[PDB]
Amino acid sequence: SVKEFLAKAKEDFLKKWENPAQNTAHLDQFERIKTLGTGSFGRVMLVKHMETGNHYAMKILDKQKVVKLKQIEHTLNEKRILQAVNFPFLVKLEFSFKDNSNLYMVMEYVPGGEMFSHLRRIGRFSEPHARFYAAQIVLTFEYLHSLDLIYRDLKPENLLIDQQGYIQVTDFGFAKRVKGRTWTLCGTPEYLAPEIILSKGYNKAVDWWALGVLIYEMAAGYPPFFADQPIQIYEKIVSGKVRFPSHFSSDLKDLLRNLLQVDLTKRFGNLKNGVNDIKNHKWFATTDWIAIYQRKVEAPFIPKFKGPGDTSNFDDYEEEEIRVSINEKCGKEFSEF
Amino acid sequence: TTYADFIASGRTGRRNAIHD
Ligand SMILES: Cc1cc(C(=O)OCc2cccnc2)n[nH]1
Repeated sequence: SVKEFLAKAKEDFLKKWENPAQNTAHLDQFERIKTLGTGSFGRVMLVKHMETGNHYAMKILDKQKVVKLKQIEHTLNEKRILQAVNFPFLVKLEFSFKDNSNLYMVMEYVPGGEMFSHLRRIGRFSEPHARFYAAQIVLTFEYLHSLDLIYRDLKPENLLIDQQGYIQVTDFGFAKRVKGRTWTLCGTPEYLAPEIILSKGYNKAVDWWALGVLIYEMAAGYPPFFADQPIQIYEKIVSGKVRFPSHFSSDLKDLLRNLLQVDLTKRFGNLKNGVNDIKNHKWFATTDWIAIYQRKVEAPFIPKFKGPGDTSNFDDYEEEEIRVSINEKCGKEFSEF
Repeated sequence: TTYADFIASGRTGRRNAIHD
């Protein structure tokens, strides 16, 4: 049963949430290989754990940069949530630690690269290809939302493809455990629900609107609302007038009209039947939900993998030396990390 | 076409998150 599987998942989560793991490794236990991605307050590097020979993706955050960007609380949420969750489609946090300068989150290495890279190169995915990925996100949000977690950063850039061709959700920087409504303006312009733009209090229905944006982007090759400037993207979103490519099936357009619904009393995922309104939709009629969860469905695309520690599915980034100050920075702010 | 308009836009690269 789904209700029973989720009940037990919540028990497992709560024990780790109330007693978080802390200081599980040290920088010196890892050989730094290559940068896999960069952001405003750090980078992600492919690393090799010497004691086991295992490869991992180490997220390095500069504490001083986190403080300047007012992302202290968001970073504590990310680590506390990640160490407590357990789901087939979530990138696993293996270790975490900090030093005088940085915070470190050592994740499982997902070699297939970002969905973003594959989507842009290929152009667009077929409806069955998009459906296979969308089903994984449906189950992930069903899991997260049951734990009172809002994800708030769904986009192809944050979705990694594993060796089996299945999705791994990364970037929990905006994830938050919240029972009521929340107000923080956060996310990515193209993916923001109108409630967020309009400075209203919002809830988990924003993740379902973001799913609508993702499915549209995967199947069309471009998002439903784009422009050169974020202000212009916000104007398009609040009108909520969406045009669909002529190649979109009738079932797809109907699912998207229900997900990209400006009216919260009408948005799929937000109704009395919750996620079931999505799982039971016509566009998902061929989806075997249990088989997706169990990873027994054959993936439409398998990434090329030349060997362990191969990075060819990731773009190249300029390397910067990791400097660890002789003085502790922002100790008080990150005490719980 | 919408595809040509997208490809010609400044938003085909990795999109940064917004906050505050
Ligand atoms: C965009 C992003 C990625 C991450 C991350 O931690 O991803 C881990 C990762 C990256 C590349 C390959 N495997 C895992 N956080 N934000």
